[PDB]
Amino acid sequence: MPLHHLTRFPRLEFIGAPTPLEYLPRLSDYLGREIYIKRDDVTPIAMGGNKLRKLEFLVADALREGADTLITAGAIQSNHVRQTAAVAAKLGLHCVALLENPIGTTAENYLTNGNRLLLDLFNTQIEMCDALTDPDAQLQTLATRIEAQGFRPYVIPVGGSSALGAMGYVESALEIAQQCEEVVGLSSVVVASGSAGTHAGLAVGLEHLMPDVELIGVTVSRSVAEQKPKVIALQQAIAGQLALTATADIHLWDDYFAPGYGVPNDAGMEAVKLLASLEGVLLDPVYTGKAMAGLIDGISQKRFNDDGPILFIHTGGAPALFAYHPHV
Amino acid sequence: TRFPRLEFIGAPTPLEYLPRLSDYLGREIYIKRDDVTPIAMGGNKLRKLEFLVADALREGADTLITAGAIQSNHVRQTAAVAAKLGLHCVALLENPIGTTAENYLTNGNRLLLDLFNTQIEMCDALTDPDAQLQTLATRIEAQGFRPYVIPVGGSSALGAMGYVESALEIAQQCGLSSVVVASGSAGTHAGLAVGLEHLMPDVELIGVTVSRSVAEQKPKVIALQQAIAGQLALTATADIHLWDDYFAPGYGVPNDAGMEAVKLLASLEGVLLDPVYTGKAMAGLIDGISQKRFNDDGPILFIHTGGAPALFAYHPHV
Ligand SMILES: [Cl-]
Repeated sequence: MPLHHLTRFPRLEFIGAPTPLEYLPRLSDYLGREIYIKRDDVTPIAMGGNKLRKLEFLVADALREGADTLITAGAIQSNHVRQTAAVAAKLGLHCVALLENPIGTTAENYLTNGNRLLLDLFNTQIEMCDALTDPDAQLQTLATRIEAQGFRPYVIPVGGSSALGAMGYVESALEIAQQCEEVVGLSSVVVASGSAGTHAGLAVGLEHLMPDVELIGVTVSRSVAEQKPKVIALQQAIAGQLALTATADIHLWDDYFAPGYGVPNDAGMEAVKLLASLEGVLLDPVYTGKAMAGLIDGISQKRFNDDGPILFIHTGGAPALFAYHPHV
Repeated sequence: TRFPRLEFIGAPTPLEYLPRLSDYLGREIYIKRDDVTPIAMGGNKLRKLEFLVADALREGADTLITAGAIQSNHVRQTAAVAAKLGLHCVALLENPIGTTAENYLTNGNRLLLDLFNTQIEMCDALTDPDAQLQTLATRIEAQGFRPYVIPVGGSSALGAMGYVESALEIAQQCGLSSVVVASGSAGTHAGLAVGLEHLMPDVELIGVTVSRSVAEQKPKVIALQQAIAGQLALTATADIHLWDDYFAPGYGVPNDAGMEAVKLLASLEGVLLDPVYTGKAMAGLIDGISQKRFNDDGPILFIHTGGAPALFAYHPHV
């Protein structure tokens, strides 16, 4: 009932059915606590991912605006850029990508394999830059040039994280609440917290459908201090677009991303190895592996509110496994 | 329905209209998205494993053994399933193409095998898969384990039941004139053969071969077709159609027509095919239009059997 204004936003149909919400009996056995998993990694478009949920709203907005070109930005190994390019091809829209090498690697699989390989399969126009120091400003300059060629560009921010994009995860929260109804009482939810639209959309939805559930974001690029205002700003903007208040505090753990965004760490790689070997589930070195490492240590250090069921949001990211191998 | 089966997929996989590709080819093309399954990046082999692994549990196995190329999709899917169910996995692998390219040897499906904690046994060649798997099962059994052997490509009568099931989904989900599928170890072809004869008999089913000529491959598809039919107490009289022009110079080697099929589907539809199987099968479908090989001019159904992780293994070359 309280999420009905969500209906007013046009959206494309990229996913179809709700994504699986599954129990992880072997991980749970190992961790000594019930772990469930929301499989947003399993979507029908170009190897899937959370970003596709945001693109349903973003691209429908682009179509409504008469745009014929999608322009966005990210790392060379961005999942968002890859999903945006797959969607662009499918719809006969052009796609322009402003890419950066965030970790300064020269490893060939990072530079040419994984998500970056797929971009060429999608005929993505690639614009390289030294660094995304000011993505909104750099994306505009790029739009101006694209426009001078006669294209009608729609600019999507980094990670698809705008209030509109984040509606996709307000929607995901609705699925989660329905799937858990009379099946399991969730105590905590864990998701990776990057550009912040996924966290923020979950925050609004869960506040209204599942107010007792504790939502934890595991940062993948930022400290709590840098990250929290970004999540909050989106949270509030989302709530307003829906004519809702959002009074929930935002929780973030920043202990699991060192040495930095896009750099693998030992605990993140152990997390990937653990989910693959115990559950046949594929995480990634950049996002989900670090988030899972966060979940695992949280159980270990008693960081959660209690001993009840945890839901891990699988946001995707697996194509990056191939780019990060063998190293850097 | 007599055969016990594990639920790895659940919902029917999507069946879609490809309007951009259709527009380009001047023909109606549909796709069966069996590449979209929830387990370890998906694929057709998963449909087979629903039956083979159910069979394995019934016999109280604790270890699954199968064989394939280093970049085998089946082995990767078997290993993920094994990991999920708490079974050991032993894989017999060969290098079918004599490559030393780092990505073929260590990336793609092969990388996933390590993540899934697969035990790896290398052999010069899978000249006698049935017998080599048998030897492996013995040495594994003599170590205190209880092995269950899964054939190459998961292709046996039991395995192929997975594709009688897909045929039902196709029937439910569908003026279809033709169906195109890659024909390798043959369980998929033969499973769709049985299911489609009994549900869509007017539909022409074409297997595009990926490893063999029509002469070498037809008996394999037939043997399996007849076996599947017997097990379901049916008779299958429909003949097997195969095109073998699209796989040169051999199994697991990409060709230009297949790679350009991957490019066309990526750029037109945002769909990802692979260099070994579906790309080649799609090139056959396209050339089937070019040379008017199909029975008529009506809608074509392409079966996306999967294979995409091999894109990362085959890049940049060899
Ligand atoms: Cl334990």
